[PDB]
Amino acid sequence: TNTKGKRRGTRYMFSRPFRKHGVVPLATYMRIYKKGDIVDIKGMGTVQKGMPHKCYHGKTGRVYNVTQHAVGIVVNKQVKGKILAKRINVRIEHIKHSKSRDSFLKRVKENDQKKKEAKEKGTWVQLKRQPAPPREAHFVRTNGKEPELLEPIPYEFMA
Amino acid sequence: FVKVVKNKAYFKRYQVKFRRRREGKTDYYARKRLVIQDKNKYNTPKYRMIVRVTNRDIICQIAYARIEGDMIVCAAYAHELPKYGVKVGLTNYAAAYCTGLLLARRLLNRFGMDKIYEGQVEVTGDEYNVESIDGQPGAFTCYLDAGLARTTTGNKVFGALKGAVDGGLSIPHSTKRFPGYDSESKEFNAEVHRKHIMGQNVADYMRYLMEEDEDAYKKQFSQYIKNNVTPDMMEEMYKKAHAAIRENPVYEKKPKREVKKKRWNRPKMSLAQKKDRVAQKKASFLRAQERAA
RNA sequence: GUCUCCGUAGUGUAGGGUAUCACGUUCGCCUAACACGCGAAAGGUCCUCGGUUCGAAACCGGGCGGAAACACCA
RNA sequence: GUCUACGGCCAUACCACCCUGAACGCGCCCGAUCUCGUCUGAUCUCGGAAGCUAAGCAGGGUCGGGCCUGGUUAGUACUUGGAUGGGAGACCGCCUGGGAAUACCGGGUGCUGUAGGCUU
RNA sequence: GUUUUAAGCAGGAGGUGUCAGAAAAGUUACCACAGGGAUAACUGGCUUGUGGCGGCCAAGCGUUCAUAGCGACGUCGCUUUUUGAUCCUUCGAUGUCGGCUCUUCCUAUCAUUGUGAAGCAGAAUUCACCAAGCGUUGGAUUGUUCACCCACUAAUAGGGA
RNA sequence: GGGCGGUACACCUGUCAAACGGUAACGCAGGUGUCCUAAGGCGAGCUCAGGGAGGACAGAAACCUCCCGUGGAGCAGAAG
RNA sequence: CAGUUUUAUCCGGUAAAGCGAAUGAUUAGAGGUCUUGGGGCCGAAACGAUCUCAACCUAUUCUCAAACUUUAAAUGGGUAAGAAGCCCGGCUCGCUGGUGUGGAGCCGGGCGUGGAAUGCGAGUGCCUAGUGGGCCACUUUUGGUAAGCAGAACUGGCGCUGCGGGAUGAACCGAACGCCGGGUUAAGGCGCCCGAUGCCGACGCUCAUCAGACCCCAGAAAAGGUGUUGGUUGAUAUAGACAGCAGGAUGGUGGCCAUGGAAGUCGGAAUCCGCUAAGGAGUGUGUAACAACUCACCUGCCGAAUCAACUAGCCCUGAAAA
RNA sequence: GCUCUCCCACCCGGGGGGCGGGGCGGACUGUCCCCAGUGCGCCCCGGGCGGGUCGCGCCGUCGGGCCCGG
Ligand SMILES: CN(CC[C@H](N)CC(=O)N[C@H]1C=C[C@H](n2ccc(N)nc2=O)O[C@@H]1C(=O)O)C(=N)N
Ligand SMILES: [Mg+2]
Ligand SMILES: [Mg+2]
Ligand SMILES: [Mg+2]
Ligand SMILES: [Mg+2]
Ligand SMILES: [Mg+2]
Ligand SMILES: [Mg+2]
Ligand SMILES: [Mg+2]
Ligand SMILES: [Mg+2]
Ligand SMILES: [Mg+2]
Ligand SMILES: [Mg+2]
Ligand SMILES: [Mg+2]
Ligand SMILES: [Mg+2]
Ligand SMILES: [Mg+2]
Ligand SMILES: [Mg+2]
Ligand SMILES: [Mg+2]
Ligand SMILES: [Mg+2]
Ligand SMILES: [Mg+2]
Ligand SMILES: [Mg+2]
Ligand SMILES: [Mg+2]
Ligand SMILES: [Mg+2]
Ligand SMILES: [Mg+2]
Ligand SMILES: [Mg+2]
Repeated sequence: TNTKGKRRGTRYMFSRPFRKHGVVPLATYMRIYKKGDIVDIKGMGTVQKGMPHKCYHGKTGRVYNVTQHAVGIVVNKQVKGKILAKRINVRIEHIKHSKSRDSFLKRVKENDQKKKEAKEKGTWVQLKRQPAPPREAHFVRTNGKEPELLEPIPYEFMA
Repeated sequence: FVKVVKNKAYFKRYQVKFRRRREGKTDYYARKRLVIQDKNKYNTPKYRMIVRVTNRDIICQIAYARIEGDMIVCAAYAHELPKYGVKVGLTNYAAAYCTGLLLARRLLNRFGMDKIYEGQVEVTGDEYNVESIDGQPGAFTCYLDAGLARTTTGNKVFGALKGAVDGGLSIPHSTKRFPGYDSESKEFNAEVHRKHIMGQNVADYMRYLMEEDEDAYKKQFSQYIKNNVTPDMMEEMYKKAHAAIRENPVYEKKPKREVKKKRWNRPKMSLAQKKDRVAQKKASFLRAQERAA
């Protein structure tokens, strides 16, 4: 019968990385966070005010609220079978952006660039991502010499 | 015979501090309060007002902050005074108030709020917290950022404060550390401050140094007397700072004659020369070794 | 069945900066000699090794020895 | 090339010993009437400017430590799945696919996304 | 209808430690009912630390000489005649300690039969092999299994069902 | 098995936990039923343990002074 | 929409590893000045000199870690994969503001190649029975000497369920059921019981006075063997070698000092080279001693071997019940 | 485009070297330097490597174009 504390089993988790102790650098704060952006959550042991509970360290959600020093956020969780949609209020230190949406926002623009162009040309340019196909037949030139014969080594006791 | 404490196992477990703290010019615990904007403001910048004291110079700059390093809008040096006619005692309290005025109406002459929002023309010494004007574009504010100078009671920084305020900037302050504050009964005079502004405490040396002795009047007044400045010329300039020479606030940065682009710093000794030095030293040590003995 | 003390001159035995009594026993003191009584001897791995210590036998265990204990309810 | 305020994890930027430093600059330096403070005008605060290159300064140096990246160690150690595969058991081989880390040997030693004054 | 009191609504406090919160000391060998093999006391099962038995290695003892007989510090196994551990089956009942009487069985052999080695001259004695057909007693004290002692003898070996 | 003996009967800290989270036994090593007008709330100013070299009585260890000094000290209690 | 995969992205401190890196544990030497002592030691003193044992500093070395860590895998955990998006005008605001700044909310218009792979009809809303005594295996794992013992995590089964195989069997291996004809297979098996080799089956090891014979499984070892079959490393091969029907071993001396008597036949530092195919002051018998003998090492006659070591495979001893 | 080795020369065919050789500026360190080693900038020449692309002719298909076309 283990305990039900706030910070059970977080010896290594809220700890600072090696040789990165000390002062929180000042480009963590003055970044801007709108509503609708997608955010991952990483804990931190310096500023004890406004920590998340230990079961959110790694999850990723979106914003619904902005406060004076915090943003509200909507995440998902799995409790004994079902999935709950719960919302918290997290200070800024414990929070980063997620770059997962960005290669999509670079491919919406690239596709609409590849569509506005060459539609008036009557061209049919491929739009779907297609998985890595099986590779093509190709020649191999051995100019001159022969392949190098291998030999399995005879055993000797190394130790 | 004691243990060397700067071992390999001292340099492995040694996280360095920040560069501006190693070069000790700054404070990050005093910045973090001053510089951040509240997140419900959404890219509304937070103006701060830098004041720097150097042993021969005064600097007064204005800057907000970004992620690319905090960015200047309007600078005001204290050696652009001898344009106007103050050549000596370049760093006293008087030029600390004259620079903050040159900054103030420089910025108002870069935004277009000159005739509106004058500020104080006379020099009195009392509180002139400038209130905003209805209908017109609102006032301008900027918070102070002194830094590493103990703001006790009587600092030259506050003279630049009173100058930019009376120029028209709206800076929050309270008259508790100004020259003229009674630390036993808590009242405040104006004329003691105006006796400290125009240069009368600087002047009184035209007695305590002009009578009691005459040898030290030339040991430490050797540039007033060279520029022919008497101790009664403590005089107004501010109509010259006011009128029209902020149409060159920047002095019109001067053009640049083409430089020869010559170098004054010996370049880095390369690899294929550091691999060659120790072959010289090993052959010289063996030809000065086997010959001798 | 195994847990609780404690081991120290020859005898037995008092107690973080020295190894102490009482008796055992050699020489010397009063006396008329005698007894009683008195004063100076020898005597020490304070159980055998390692650490705390500036200095530990008295602090710490691991260990070997002895004695005094305990095992209940078909 | 320098001064002011910075950015990024803040070391490619640190530490130790050497050396050259033009002009503008930064600084040690000259001092104690001015309600700035101390047991102490050294530190802090102010008023200054005769005089000069040690300075967290600036730049280069060390068959340097340190750090930052690359090979070796190694398809080794480990490992998701499977077998009426061995073996008395301990544990080890195979198919299937994933796959590290030191020692050791090499190269690098501040970019400045930065705004204002400035080797100009 | 008026004044006293009480009842009202809101916020703190007066505590329940078996801590989501009853107000509570014993025994029955005179004993009774409802049930349980979910849960003990016997046997039997799987296990073998403890008990019992047997190996390897070879520093020494053995007047001398490692191994005729013995074996230190170390190490590999079997046996269920000791005690423990566990709780699978039976509590709408499997009659629970010893002894008397009575058949059979195993061998890890005390004696007898046939044979080897000795620090075996003979006489005595210790050591091992094939081997369980045949034997292994009479008595005092104790409820005794166990013990202890007096005699005889070829020998007074050890156990299970 | 019951009993005598204990609290795993409400809480927290490391471990078992098999690299998110969750997770048992009479499994381990440990603690609590409090304390404080400051040991709470702001601001200025300083930097610790240990170590060296010295200095009258001063010794292993009193105080002073200089240098090195990434936490080796401290933060009321258990441990991170 | 998914108990799944790909392409982008962040998260984690386990197995491994590492002390020449911190926190703790630990072995042995090497250079130094003493950094200090207990004793030698010369000393009226010393870090003078000291043997040092010893701790002290520096470079090195042997092993370790659930409540220690620089690094750091495998599986694994969330998000995103376009119309609920993009892009253009404009409006309101009493919050925010130097500047219609900064945001948010609103009226409008324009843009579909449906923007990874594979498979499938989905969505919500009521009332409610039975149950809350659980068990086994593969791996992973804590206490315990161990248990067909006790206690947890991932998936799967018996319970709820039969069928062919394992002689027999609640869980193992195949496989999941309407009543029936024909065919073929799975795990398994084919001398007879008992359906199937009544093959001209193929290549080899093995003899037991206790042979031996198929997952869970009903039993057994360390050590041994000139029993045999393979193998491995160097040292003797037409270098008559590797066994023996074989021709013989001491004129100095009869060693030195030696035993009473010993010449090798007894004791001792020793142990040689001198016609020497041959030294040994004898491997040895003998004799009171020698005398007389043979031999270590060497000299004659014929047509292919030795020393250890893997227990390397099977076989045996090791190996005692009612 | 970058520039290692067959080999090239200083030196004893090889190591060392290689991208070499020529002219000019400035910098460089141990040695007395000569040295030679390097080395940046500027210019010229030689040398092979490496494919892209533009192109060529020739060989190579019981080839391809309703099995081109007369
Ligand atoms: C209590 N008694 C004993 C008689 C009882 N009525 C019946 C009886 O036999 N009781 C006893 C039987 C079993 C019980 N017992 C004993 C040992 C044990 N390990 N577990 C038990 O439960 O102990 C009881 C005990 O005597 O006290 C008397 N008044 N004498
Ligand atoms: Mg620069
Ligand atoms: Mg010039
Ligand atoms: Mg280095
Ligand atoms: Mg009675
Ligand atoms: Mg009775
Ligand atoms: Mg039972
Ligand atoms: Mg039994
Ligand atoms: Mg035993
Ligand atoms: Mg003997
Ligand atoms: Mg019955
Ligand atoms: Mg009956
Ligand atoms: Mg027998
Ligand atoms: Mg997990
Ligand atoms: Mg406190
Ligand atoms: Mg470990
Ligand atoms: Mg059970
Ligand atoms: Mg179980
Ligand atoms: Mg089934
Ligand atoms: Mg079912
Ligand atoms: Mg069977
Ligand atoms: Mg299977
Ligand atoms: Mg059959």
